[PDB]
Amino acid sequence: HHWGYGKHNGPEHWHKDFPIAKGERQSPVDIDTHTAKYDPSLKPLSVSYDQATSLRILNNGHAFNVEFDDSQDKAVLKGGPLDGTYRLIQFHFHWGSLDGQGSEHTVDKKKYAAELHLVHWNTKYGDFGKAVQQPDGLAVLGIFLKVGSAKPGLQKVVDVLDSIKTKGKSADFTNFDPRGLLPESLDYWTYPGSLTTPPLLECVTWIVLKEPISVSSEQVLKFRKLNFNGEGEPEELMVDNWRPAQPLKNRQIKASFK
Ligand SMILES: COc1ccc(C[C@H]2SC(=O)NC2=O)c(OC)c1
Ligand SMILES: [Zn+2]
Repeated sequence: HHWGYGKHNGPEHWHKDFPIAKGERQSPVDIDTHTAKYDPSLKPLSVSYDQATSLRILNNGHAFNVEFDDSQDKAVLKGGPLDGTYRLIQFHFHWGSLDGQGSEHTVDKKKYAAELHLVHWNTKYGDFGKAVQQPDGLAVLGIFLKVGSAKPGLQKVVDVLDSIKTKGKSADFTNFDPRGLLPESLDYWTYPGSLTTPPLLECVTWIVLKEPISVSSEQVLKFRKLNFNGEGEPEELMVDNWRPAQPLKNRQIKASFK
C-alpha cells in the first residue's frame, strides 16, 4: 500500500485499497455544536497518566509517533463514554501547511492548525492488534491546537524533530509527560468512529476535547520541517497530513457539558 496525502495517493484515493473508507462510521467528522446534545448519562472522564512511560519517537512517513510502554496499565483512559480500561500506546499529530488548516475534526466547519491524537486500546482484548478488530477496541482522545502562545510541555517534542526528519528515523524519547499536552478543561464531544488513516477500521470511540491548546508559530513551523520522504530521497515536506471530514450518517455526537 502506497497511501499518503498527495494529489495522487491522498484521501480521495484511499477507498480503492480500503473500501471501508466509504463506510458507516468513518472519521473525522464535523462537530456541529448546535446539533450535539448534552448527555447527562456520561460518567466523569478519567485521564490517569501519572505512571506513563514514553519510549521512543518515530517518523513513519505519515506523522511522528511518540510511543509508550503499554505492557501494563501505566497510562490509561477511563470513564466518560468508556466501559473499562483503555491503555495509552502512542500519540501523534496532524497539521497543516498554513495555520488555518491541519485538524481532522472541525467545529462548526472551523479547521484548527493541528490536532493531537492520544491513542488507547481496550485492555479486555489483550493486545492492540486484537483491539482494532472490535467496535469498541480503541479510544482516541483528540485535542485541537491553535497558534498563539507557546506550549511549554510541547517543546521537548519540537526539539527532537531535527533528529527524525525523514521516514523511518526514530530516537529515544524517555520520560516525556503527556499531561503537559492537555488543556485545562476536559469538556468533550464523543461519537463512534474510525481510524483516520488506512486501514480506516471502524473501531474507535472518539473523545474530542472542546478546549484547544495554544502552541507558538515557531513550534508548529518546526512540525512543518519534517519530511514524508526517506533519507536521500527528494524532499517532500510533511504538511497537510489530515483527512477531511467524512459523512456523519446515522450517528449522534454527544456533549459532556451543558
Ligand atoms: C492499525 O491500527 C492503527 C491505529 C491507529 C493508527 C493511527 C491513525 S488513527 C488516528 O486517529 N489517527 C491516525 O493517524 C493507525 O495508523 C496506521 C493504525
Ligand atoms: Zn491521528
